[PDB]
Amino acid sequence: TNFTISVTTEILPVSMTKTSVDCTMYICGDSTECSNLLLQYGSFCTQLKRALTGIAVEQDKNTQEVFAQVKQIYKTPPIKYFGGFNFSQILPDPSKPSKRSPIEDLLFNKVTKGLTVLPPLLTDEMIAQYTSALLAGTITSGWTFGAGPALQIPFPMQMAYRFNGIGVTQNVLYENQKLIANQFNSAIGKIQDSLSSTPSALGKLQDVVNHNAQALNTLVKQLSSKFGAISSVLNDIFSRLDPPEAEVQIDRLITGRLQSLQTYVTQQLIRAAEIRASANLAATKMSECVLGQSKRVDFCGKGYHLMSFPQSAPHGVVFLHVTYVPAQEKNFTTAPAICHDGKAHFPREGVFVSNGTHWFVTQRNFYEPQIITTDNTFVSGNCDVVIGIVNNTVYDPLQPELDS
Amino acid sequence: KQLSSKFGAISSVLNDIFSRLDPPEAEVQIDRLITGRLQSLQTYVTQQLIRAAEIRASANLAATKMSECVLGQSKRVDFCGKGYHLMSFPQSAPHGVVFLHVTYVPAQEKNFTTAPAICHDGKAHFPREGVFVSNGTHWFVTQRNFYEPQIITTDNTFVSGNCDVVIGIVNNTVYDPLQPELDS
Amino acid sequence: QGVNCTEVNVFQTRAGCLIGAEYVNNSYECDIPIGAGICASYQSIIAYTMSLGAENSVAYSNNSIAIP
Ligand SMILES: *[C@@H]1O[C@H](CO)[C@@H](O[C@@H]2O[C@H](CO)[C@@H](O)[C@H](O)[C@H]2NC(C)=O)[C@H](O)[C@H]1NC(C)=O
Ligand SMILES: *[C@@H]1O[C@H](CO)[C@@H](O[C@@H]2O[C@H](CO)[C@@H](O)[C@H](O)[C@H]2NC(C)=O)[C@H](O)[C@H]1NC(C)=O
Ligand SMILES: *[C@@H]1O[C@H](CO)[C@@H](O[C@@H]2O[C@H](CO)[C@@H](O)[C@H](O)[C@H]2NC(C)=O)[C@H](O)[C@H]1NC(C)=O
Ligand SMILES: *[C@@H]1O[C@H](CO)[C@@H](O[C@@H]2O[C@H](CO)[C@@H](O)[C@H](O)[C@H]2NC(C)=O)[C@H](O)[C@H]1NC(C)=O
Ligand SMILES: *[C@@H]1O[C@H](CO)[C@@H](O[C@@H]2O[C@H](CO)[C@@H](O)[C@H](O)[C@H]2NC(C)=O)[C@H](O)[C@H]1NC(C)=O
Ligand SMILES: *[C@@H]1O[C@H](CO)[C@@H](O[C@@H]2O[C@H](CO)[C@@H](O)[C@H](O)[C@H]2NC(C)=O)[C@H](O)[C@H]1NC(C)=O
Ligand SMILES: *[C@@H]1O[C@H](CO)[C@@H](O)[C@H](O)[C@H]1NC(C)=O
Ligand SMILES: *[C@@H]1O[C@H](CO)[C@@H](O)[C@H](O)[C@H]1NC(C)=O
Ligand SMILES: *[C@@H]1O[C@H](CO)[C@@H](O)[C@H](O)[C@H]1NC(C)=O
Ligand SMILES: *[C@@H]1O[C@H](CO)[C@@H](O)[C@H](O)[C@H]1NC(C)=O
Ligand SMILES: *[C@@H]1O[C@H](CO)[C@@H](O)[C@H](O)[C@H]1NC(C)=O
Repeated sequence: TNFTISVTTEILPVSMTKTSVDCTMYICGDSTECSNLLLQYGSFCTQLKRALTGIAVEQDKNTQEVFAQVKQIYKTPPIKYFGGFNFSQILPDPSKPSKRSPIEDLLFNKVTKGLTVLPPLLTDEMIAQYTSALLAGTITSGWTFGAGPALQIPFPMQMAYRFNGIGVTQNVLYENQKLIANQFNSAIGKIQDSLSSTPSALGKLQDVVNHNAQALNTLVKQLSSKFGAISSVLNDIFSRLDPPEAEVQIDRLITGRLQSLQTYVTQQLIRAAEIRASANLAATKMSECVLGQSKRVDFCGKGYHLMSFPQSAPHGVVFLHVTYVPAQEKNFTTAPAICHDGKAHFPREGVFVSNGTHWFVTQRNFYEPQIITTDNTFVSGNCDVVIGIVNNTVYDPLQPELDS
Repeated sequence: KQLSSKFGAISSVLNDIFSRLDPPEAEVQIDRLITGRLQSLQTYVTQQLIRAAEIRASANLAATKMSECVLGQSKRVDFCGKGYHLMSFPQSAPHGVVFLHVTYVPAQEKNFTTAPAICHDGKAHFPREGVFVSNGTHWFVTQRNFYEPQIITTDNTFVSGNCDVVIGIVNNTVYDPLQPELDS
Repeated sequence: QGVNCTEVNVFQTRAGCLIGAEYVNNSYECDIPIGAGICASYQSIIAYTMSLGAENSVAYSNNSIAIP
């Protein structure tokens, strides 16, 4: 008999920090004899550089694909009226120098020798611009901007379209539009308070960053390993021991360093594969339930999904799924059909329910009694083949017109 | 090209090492070459497994598209084609598959005026599947994907409640086909 | 990458200073990505900010539609 508006957060990483490493610098550095001895091992350094460049350009490609789903940059209208609804939390704040919404500011504040970190091609400002354009497109065009040219549409009309797509009639929308807007605003405030109060909400990107930092720290600390030598430094071995055994010791040290580097490269490769899978999942969610209505159940949100608002996150994407949840159920008596004048009547889209003495037809998601008539029901055969039918009269809408 | 490497030895050919070096240390040199080439082979195998996993994921996605929007109709937006997907034609490719997607793209939009409902005789009329549009003088109902104006009729509209609770309604009459039928 | 050329057509970016390519205030479609939001292309070689797309502000109204 009632319903509530609930908002949930789903976090999916899309990319990590790009890493570039030089083999000859990381292994030994500024030793000419080490560089000469490293040339006889083949093209291991070239293969590692090729793999690192490939995973870097793959990261850039999926980062561009997950965000730049449209080629038109839309802007919000100056009038911030949407039939009583409030969207100040998701829309960017013009007072902020970075043109970032306070939600994005909260997410940014809540996230804290050969190897180097290459800056991403897609930085924060145009990612925020892309998210703002997507929000404008989904707030002013619905799903029309994602399927072609943008078409202007009022927000209550889009809400009615989404309700009819999910299986709810448009009667309950205009009767409780203010109630729906107030519930949505209260849910937005509650989820904002929960996000500001819970430090573990953004834990996925936190553990991704922690894993990347731990891998970098392990790669750095592996350089201080003796690996069967007298010391982890090479100049002491070069200037202390005789070259016949010093060459063997340096060979063992550099092959241990190469094995450690190969292990780090393999770990980075499998982590990049996992991040690519997560980014593919995020892109499928983007295509399904952001720029349109998704009929899937419990795919990108618990309950009857309505829409989601993508939010910019550091090295990730955060969705604000808004769902439809029924509430305040009531007990009623149902019948498979209605037998009238020896004929069986079946509902076109409703269900026959009774409160104890009268029969009515109601929707499958909301309670709305109506008189059983010929417009909403169809006749197919007599009323004895079915089991469990009851007897109830059917009112003819057209009968009183010619009765007088 | 990895076969040309020496791995710290004096030659890249094991025959030269066997015929030119004393066997007590030639065995150690051959073992070093064996373990270096084993490490190279292990690196190649790991790269092959990573590439095979990526290609397996891509082929799983391709088979999902095959099952979804080739053998039937998919309501997913921009999954296997930009816009409203209609169908796709699979074509054979060397070590791959090429999809010939066919999609529905609207064009040539026109400005029109809408109302949430129509208040007739103190009752609110809502469209069952269409939407009320106005060209300036009269109001018409049409589908959400094409411009097909029609006369307002109780057949395609349902009445539920009054118009005193809705916001932004306009006043217009609703044509009933039964009235001219009973008039004659 | 990350090395300042002041202690070695100069345009200093976040990734580093570019040598041989002049900076252009006008923005076009990106061809060769570089990083940090600035990429170069060949037209001579020039460097410019990446273009997200054509600006299109839809006129949102409380009672207006654009039916196809
Ligand atoms: C459905 O539930 C909502 C709240 O979940 C009810 O709205 C409340 O109504 C009472 C009195 O009508 C007010 O005092 C509350 O402030 C309202 N709450 C909110 C959040 O607006 C609504 O009345 C319920 N409807 C039915 C038919 O039970
Ligand atoms: C939408 O919500 C925002 C905040 O979420 C409201 O802004 C608040 O307005 C009151 C009264 O004007 C101030 O006391 C608060 O300080 C404001 N909040 C913030 C964070 O600045 C806003 O009034 C709501 N309604 C509209 C139409 O925007
Ligand atoms: C079941 O619902 C029907 C519909 O509201 C009820 O019928 C109405 O009951 C009220 C008083 O309870 C009367 O004033 C109306 O005249 C009745 N309507 C009609 C069309 O007769 C019915 O009472 C409900 N039954 C129970 C057990 O709650
Ligand atoms: C619904 O109405 C039908 C027809 O009036 C009832 O069927 C009759 O039931 C009586 C006894 O209940 C039998 O003697 C007749 O032979 C039945 N006639 C037919 C044509 O089947 C039916 O019982 C009624 N259902 C209920 C629950 O009262
Ligand atoms: C809006 O549409 C209606 C119906 O198509 C137009 O009404 C017709 O206009 C033509 C053009 O002069 C007349 O020949 C018809 O007799 C009109 N029909 C009726 C029932 O009045 C109307 O002119 C259109 N308005 C605008 C501004 O385009
Ligand atoms: C649509 O028509 C109804 C009546 O035909 C209008 O309702 C009247 O509005 C005036 C002024 O707003 C009141 O003085 C009357 O008491 C109302 N009558 C009734 C029966 O409600 C309504 O205002 C009209 N709406 C529009 C948009 O023109
Ligand atoms: C409906 O009735 C059953 C048993 O008769 C009871 O367990 C259930 O709680 C009732 N539902 C409601 C909403 O009260
Ligand atoms: C429901 O099941 C009970 C026991 O199985 C049976 O007595 C009753 O007739 C059934 N009612 C209907 C409507 O099928
Ligand atoms: C509709 O009107 C708005 C402003 O009134 C205008 O910007 C837009 O181009 C118009 N659309 C068409 C299709 O003419
Ligand atoms: C390089 O150094 C100069 C002055 O030493 C400074 O102005 C410039 O900002 C530096 N480049 C970068 C990228 O910081
Ligand atoms: C649109 O109409 C509603 C009421 O129908 C009104 O509250 C709102 O301010 C209007 N918007 C504009 C931009 O005129």
